[PDB]
Amino acid sequence: EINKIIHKKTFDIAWGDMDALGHVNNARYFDYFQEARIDWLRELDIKMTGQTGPVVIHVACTFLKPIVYPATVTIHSKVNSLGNSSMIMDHDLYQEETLMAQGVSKIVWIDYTQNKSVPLPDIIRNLV
Amino acid sequence: EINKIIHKKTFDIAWGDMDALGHVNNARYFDYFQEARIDWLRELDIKMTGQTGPVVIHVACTFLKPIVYPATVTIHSKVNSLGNSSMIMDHDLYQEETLMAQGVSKIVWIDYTQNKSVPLPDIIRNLV
Amino acid sequence: IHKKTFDIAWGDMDALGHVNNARYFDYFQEARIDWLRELDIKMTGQTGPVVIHVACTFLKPIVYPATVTIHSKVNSLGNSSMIMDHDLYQEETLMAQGVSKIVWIDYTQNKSVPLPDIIRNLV
Amino acid sequence: HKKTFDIAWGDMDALGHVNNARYFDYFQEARIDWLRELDIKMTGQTGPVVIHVACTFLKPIVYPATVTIHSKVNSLGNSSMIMDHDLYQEETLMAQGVSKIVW
Ligand SMILES: CC(C)(COP(=O)(O)OP(=O)(O)OC[C@H]1O[C@@H](n2cnc3c(N)ncnc32)[C@H](O)[C@@H]1OP(=O)(O)O)[C@@H](O)C(=O)NCCC(=O)NCCS
Ligand SMILES: CC(C)(COP(=O)(O)OP(=O)(O)OC[C@H]1O[C@@H](n2cnc3c(N)ncnc32)[C@H](O)[C@@H]1OP(=O)(O)O)[C@@H](O)C(=O)NCCC(=O)NCCS
Repeated sequence: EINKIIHKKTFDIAWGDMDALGHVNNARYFDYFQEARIDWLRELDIKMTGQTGPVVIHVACTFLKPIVYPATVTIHSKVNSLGNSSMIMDHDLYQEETLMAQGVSKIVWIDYTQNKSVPLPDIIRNLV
Repeated sequence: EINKIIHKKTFDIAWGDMDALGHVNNARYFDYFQEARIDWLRELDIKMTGQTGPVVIHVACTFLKPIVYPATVTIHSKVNSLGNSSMIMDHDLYQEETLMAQGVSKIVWIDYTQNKSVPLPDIIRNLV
Repeated sequence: IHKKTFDIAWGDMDALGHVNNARYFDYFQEARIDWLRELDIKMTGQTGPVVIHVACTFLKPIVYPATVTIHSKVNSLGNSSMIMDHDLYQEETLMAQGVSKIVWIDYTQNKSVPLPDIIRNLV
Repeated sequence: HKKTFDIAWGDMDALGHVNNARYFDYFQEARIDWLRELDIKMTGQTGPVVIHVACTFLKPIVYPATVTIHSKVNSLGNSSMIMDHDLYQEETLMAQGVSKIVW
């Protein structure tokens, strides 16, 4: 239902993603989480194009082990907390078996033009 | 001394920082916080080069109002709670009088080569 | 005839301790977009510029910290096209030289339009 | 060398296409990968340094897109070399990068 792994994306880190001390910069993690989230929403008939859509209100990451080039990583994604307009999404970042990072993003649905929160769509509601 | 404003960075957003939705992409915020912080460490005569240095162990941001090109934004940074190896830095990012975001970063001091926790610099200790 | 000065971000560097080369194109792009915005040419509108060619010469590597200056000029005016130069100096040293050929087209219509006269005034 | 990959949505700028610098990121990554295959790493004291780089934009790339980069050594100087990265979407050539590299 809700807190199950609903999306798994595997990909490779670019060497230029690393900063001057030789590991992937922290913002790139949020880029990764971004692509995984967007891909899953793509799976769910939810688009960035429409008049109304999701916006990140909060996002966070816990770094347990550093990632160095080259590395093949897997992201396991689950959605946990649904408000009326808000939702929480979790991203687990693995290198091989080893778990490298923890992402948590609070996303809100809004009318982009009117920058006001709008309630959450039914298709995610169906994950109960 | 501690939760006092210890760094203030004012700058203009780059157009290329915006995503396909016509406002600044979320990771770019973490770039901003990262550079403000690094400038402050520079202010404490701390540079990223030495045998010992800061490592982000946690980072988070709350986005209150969207940012569009062009915009002049200010980051106000304070250090709030100090451990032996860890510290937290808070960032308020305003466009003019309005608050766009609030960032929280937990940083740990380590020996980079050995990947081990190391105590906080004394120059950081002076803010108590 | 235009100079944008700024400070290098530490995160612009790659794992080899120098500003990444693509980041230069980000810099030049920002200088160009800035200068066009100053002349009230905006990225928002239905019609706008599209870069068809861009190039950079790397003379000296840039390391954090560095305060750099970009000097942007349009050297050659076509009818629909233009050539713009962005030279990146760190104080007395010239660090990089970028050259971009730019044409104006309609994003919606995917079609050519002649040059504005105000750009002709950058001569 | 042939590197195929997929475009990230965040690679796009506010105009709905891949930002121009990211192409140089792509080319650079293809180069580094080929070097990795030939057991050449930037870690060592000796390595290639790009002195010139250029790109011609022929057709815009929109998300999603599966792109193939074909990279070859074009011209060998004594210290210099020219390297080409042609970026194709399927059969269509989308961009062409040319970089002059020395050691
Ligand atoms: C969304 C936004 C307009 C506020 O909308 P709103 O109409 O005022 O309604 P809310 O503030 O209550 O936001 C909705 C949810 O965000 C949550 N939220 C609000 N403040 C929060 C905070 N400081 N931290 C974490 N979550 C928060 C609320 O719990 C709320 O949950 P709900 O669905 O149960 O009501 C504002 O956050 C915003 O400007 N977002 C833009 C997003 C952005 O800047 N970048 C995203 C990438 S484009
Ligand atoms: C930072 C790091 C080396 C510490 O490793 P560790 O096994 O957690 O060692 P410790 O548990 O002793 O951590 C020590 C400090 O970090 C804190 N900490 C440890 N584990 C934590 C966790 N899971 N979550 C949040 N904080 C944690 C501790 O409170 C402690 O702070 P203190 O000195 O004030 O008491 C490790 O977490 C790591 O590899 N992080 C990613 C490295 C990196 O590249 N960061 C850059 C961002 S990309």
